[PDB]
Amino acid sequence: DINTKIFNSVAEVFQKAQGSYAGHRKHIAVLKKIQSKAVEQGYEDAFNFWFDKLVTKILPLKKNEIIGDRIVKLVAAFIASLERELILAKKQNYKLTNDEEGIFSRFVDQFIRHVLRGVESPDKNVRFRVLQLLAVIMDNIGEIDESLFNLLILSLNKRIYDREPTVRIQAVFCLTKFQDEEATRTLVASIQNDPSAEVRRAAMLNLINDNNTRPYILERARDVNIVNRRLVYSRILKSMGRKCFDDIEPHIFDQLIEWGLEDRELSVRNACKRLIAHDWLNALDGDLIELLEKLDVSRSSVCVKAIEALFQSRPDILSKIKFPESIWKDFTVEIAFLFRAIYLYCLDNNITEMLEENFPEASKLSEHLNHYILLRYHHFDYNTLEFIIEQLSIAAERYDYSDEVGRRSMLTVVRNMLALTTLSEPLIKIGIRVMKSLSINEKDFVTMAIEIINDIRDDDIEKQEQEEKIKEASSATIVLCLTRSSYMLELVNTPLTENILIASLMDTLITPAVRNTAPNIRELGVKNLGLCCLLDVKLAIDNMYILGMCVSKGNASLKYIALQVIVDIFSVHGNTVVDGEGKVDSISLHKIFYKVLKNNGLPECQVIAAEGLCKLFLADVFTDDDLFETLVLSYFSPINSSNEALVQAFAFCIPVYCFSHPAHQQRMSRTAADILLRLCVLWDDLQSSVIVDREAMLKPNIIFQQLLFWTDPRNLVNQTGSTKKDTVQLTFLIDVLKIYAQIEKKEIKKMIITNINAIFLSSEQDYSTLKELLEYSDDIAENDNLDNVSKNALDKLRNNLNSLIEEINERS
Amino acid sequence: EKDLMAYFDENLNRNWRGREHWKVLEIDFFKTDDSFEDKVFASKGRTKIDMPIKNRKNDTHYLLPDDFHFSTDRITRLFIKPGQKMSLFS
DNA sequence: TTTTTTTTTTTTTTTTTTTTTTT
DNA sequence: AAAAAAAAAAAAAAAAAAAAAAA
Repeated sequence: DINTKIFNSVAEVFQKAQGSYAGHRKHIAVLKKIQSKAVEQGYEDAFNFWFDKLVTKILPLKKNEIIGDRIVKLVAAFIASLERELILAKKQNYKLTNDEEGIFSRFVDQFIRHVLRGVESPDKNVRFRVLQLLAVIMDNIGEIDESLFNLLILSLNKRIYDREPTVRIQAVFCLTKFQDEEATRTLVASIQNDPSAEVRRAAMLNLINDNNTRPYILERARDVNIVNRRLVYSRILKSMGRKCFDDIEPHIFDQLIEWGLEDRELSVRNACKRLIAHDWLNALDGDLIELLEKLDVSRSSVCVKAIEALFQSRPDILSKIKFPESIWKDFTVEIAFLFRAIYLYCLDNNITEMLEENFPEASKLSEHLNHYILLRYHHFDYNTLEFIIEQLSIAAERYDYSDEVGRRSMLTVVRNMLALTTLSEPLIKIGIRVMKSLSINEKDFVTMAIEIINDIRDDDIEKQEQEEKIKEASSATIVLCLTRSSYMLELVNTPLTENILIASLMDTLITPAVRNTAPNIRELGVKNLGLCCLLDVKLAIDNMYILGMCVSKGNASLKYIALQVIVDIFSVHGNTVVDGEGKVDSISLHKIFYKVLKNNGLPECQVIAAEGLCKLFLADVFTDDDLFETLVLSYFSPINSSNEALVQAFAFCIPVYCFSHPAHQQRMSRTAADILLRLCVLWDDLQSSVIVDREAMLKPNIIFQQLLFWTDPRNLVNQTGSTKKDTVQLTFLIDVLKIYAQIEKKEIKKMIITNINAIFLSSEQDYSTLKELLEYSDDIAENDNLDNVSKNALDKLRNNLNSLIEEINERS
Repeated sequence: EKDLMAYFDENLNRNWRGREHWKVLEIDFFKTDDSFEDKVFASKGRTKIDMPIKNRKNDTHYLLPDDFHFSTDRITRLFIKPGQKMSLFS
C-alpha cells in the first residue's frame, strides 16, 4: 500500500512541475524528502521503478514541445541538487552522513541503464529525448563504473552516424563531455565529413582549443554555410581574444583577415568589422599603434581595408590623433601607414577641420621625403625606409598643391628621386603617379619623363665611351628605360600624332627592343608596343602579324602579354584593324584563339583568352556563332574542370551576355541544341571509359536545364512589353526534338524528355511554331518506344499544347 | 549603364561558383498502460535508423573554393591599362 | 513490404533582440 | 538588482508531395 502512496506523491509532483518553471525548488525538496523516507523505511527499488515509469511518458513527445522540455530540466535540477549536497559535504571538513553516496550511485546507474533501453527505437522522438536526457545529465554524474562507461561510449559511437540530424547534434552534445587534453577523433571527423550544417556547427562550437585541434576549428571559415562562416568570427575569435596574436600563425591570421574582409555576404563582413574595430581594440588599452603592430602592415595589403573599417565604427578616436613636429625624422612603418590612411580617409570625405589642423604643408612634406630618400639612396633597415618613402609618396600623390613654392619643391624632389638607377619598381610607379599629379597639362609630364629616360641613356653611353679609352647601351639600362616608359605610357590619353617624342622613342627604344633575343626585354618591348598601339590606329594595324606569331610561337609570359595586347587593341579600336587592304584577316586570329583555348598546358592563357573573348562578345565586336559554341563547349568540358578561374569567369560572363540583349539570346538559342548534341557524346565516352573522374562532367539533365535557363525570355533585364510574344525557347525545343533521333542510349533520351515541361507557354505566342511543336511531339510519342515517366511528360506537354491551340483558335 | 551593372552584380552575387550551383497539451501521469512501453521500447526491425555508408565521408570537406571575384568592374576595365573603361552593356 | 531517385512545390526552424518574471 | 523564461522579427536554407522502378 506504501507503493501506491509513493506513486501518487511522485505523480502529483510531476503534474505540478510540468506546468510552469515557477516553483521548481519546492518540488525538488519534496522529491528529496520522499526519497529519504523511502530509503529509510526500506523501499527504494519501488521509488526508482516508479520514477522510471513516470519519466518514460515524455519520450514519444516531439522536439517542439514544452511539457517534455520541463521534465528533463526538472530531472537535471534534481540530479544537480542531489550531487551538490555530497560535493559540499566533501568540501567543508569531513562530515559522516547516513549513507548517501551509494544511494546516489545506484540511482544514477539504474536511471542510465533504464533510459538506454530506447537508444535504438524506431521512433526518432524517443531517441532524441533519450539523447537529450543523457546530455543534460552528463554535466552532473560524478564517477561511474567501467561497464556503464563502455556501454555509453559504444552507444554514442553507434549513434554518431544517425539518420536524423537532430539526434546527431544531441550525440555530439553528449560526446563533448568525455574529452581530455577517442572522443576528439570522433568530433574532428564530424566537423569535416558530416553532411548537416548544424552538426558541424555544434562540433565546432563544442570542441577544445588545442594546438592539435585549432586548425580544424579555424578551417570552418570557408564553410558553405553563412552561419558557420559568421560564428568563427563572432564567437571563436571573440572568446580567444588576445590569444589570437600568440597562438594563431601569422599566415593563417592574414588569410583569415582576407577571408573576413572580402566575403560575398554582408553578415560575415559586419562580424569581421565588429571583431576588428571593437573587440580587438578594447582588448588592449584603446591605443592604435599596438593594433597596427599586431598586424603585419608591411609585407601585406589588408590593413588598408581594416583601419578604414575602424574609421567607420568609432570616429571619436579619429579626433585624438596628431603628428607633432617632435615625431619626425624617426618614423616606423606603423606611423607612416597611419599617416597615409588618415590623409586618404580625410580626403575621401569632407572632414576639413582635421585637414587644416593636422596635416602639414607641401614644402615641409617634400623635405621630410627628401630626408628619407637621402638616408636610403645616398647614405634603419632598407625595407623600412622603402616602405616609409612609399607611404609618404602615396600620401603626397593626392596632396593639395595650391601653392607654387611647395609644388616646385615636390617636383624637384621627384626629379631627383626618379633620376636614380637603384630605385625599385613600386617606388618608380608611385613617383610617376606623383609626377603626373605635379603637372599642368599632358604636354609636360611626358616631356619630363622622356627627358629623364634620354638622360639615363646618354649617361650610360657617355660612361661607356669614356671607359672605352682606358653606340649601344647595356641590357640593364634598356630594362630600366622600358620599365620607366611603361608607367609613363599608362597615363597618356591623346593621339600619337600630337606627341613626337613618343614617336621618336618608338623607333629609338621600343622597336629595336621588340626583336631582342632576351626574353624580358622582348616582353617589355611587346608591352610598350601595345601601350602605344592603344593610342594610334595605324601603328595598331601595322603591328598584328608579329603579335600573332608571338602568341603562336613564344614562352608563357610572351603569349600572356601578347594576348592581353590583342584583347586591349580589339577593345579600344575594333574591327578596323582587320579586314582590309594590307590588313590581317580574321580567320587567322580566330584560329589562334581556338588553339589557345584548346591548349590545357597553359591555364592562365585559357583564362585570359576566355575573359577577352567574353569582353569582345559583350560589345559589338566579334559576332560569330562557332566561336560562341566553342566557348560554351569549353565551359561545359570535362577537361577544363580543373581550372577554377575559367569556370568562375564563364559562369559570370555567359548569363549577363544572354540577358543583356534579345539578339544575344537568339544567338545562344541558335547553337544550344548543337552544343547539347556534342555534349551528350562526351558523357557516353566518359561513362564507358576503362582506364578516371566520371563525376567531373555535369549530367546531361543539368546541362539541359541550364541551357533552358539561358533561353528564357522572362530573364531579360529590359522587358519592353513584346517579350511575351517572342518565340526564342520554342525553336530550341524544336531543334532538340529534331536531334532526339540521333541519341543512342536510352537513359540520355529519358533525362532529355523528362526536362521538357519547363518552357514558357503563353497565348501571345505564335501559332505555326506551336503547331509544328505539336506535330513533332505527336511523332515522338507515336513512332517511338518510351518508358512511363517520359511518356507521361510528353502527354502532359501535348495536352498543354492542345489546350493553348484550342484557346487561340477561338478568336476572330 | 550603371543601373544594369549594379543589377547584374546584385542578382548574380550568390551564383559565382557555377557548375551545379547555378540555381538562384497535457499528459496525465496517473493513467497506467501496458502497450506504451512496448511501443516505445522495441526493436528497429526493418526501418533503418542509420545513414548510408556512401553519405558518411566527402573529399571536398564542405568547403568553399578559391574566390576570384568576377564583377562588372573587373570586366569593364582593360588589361594593360586599368584606367580606361570600355563601353559595354550599352 | 521499405527504399530510392527525379521533378516540382511550399514552408519550417534558428538566432538575435527585447519584455516579463522570480528571487 | 541579477539571472531565467517567453515572445516577435530577420535571416537563411532545409524540407516535402507524387510517381515509377528496385531490393
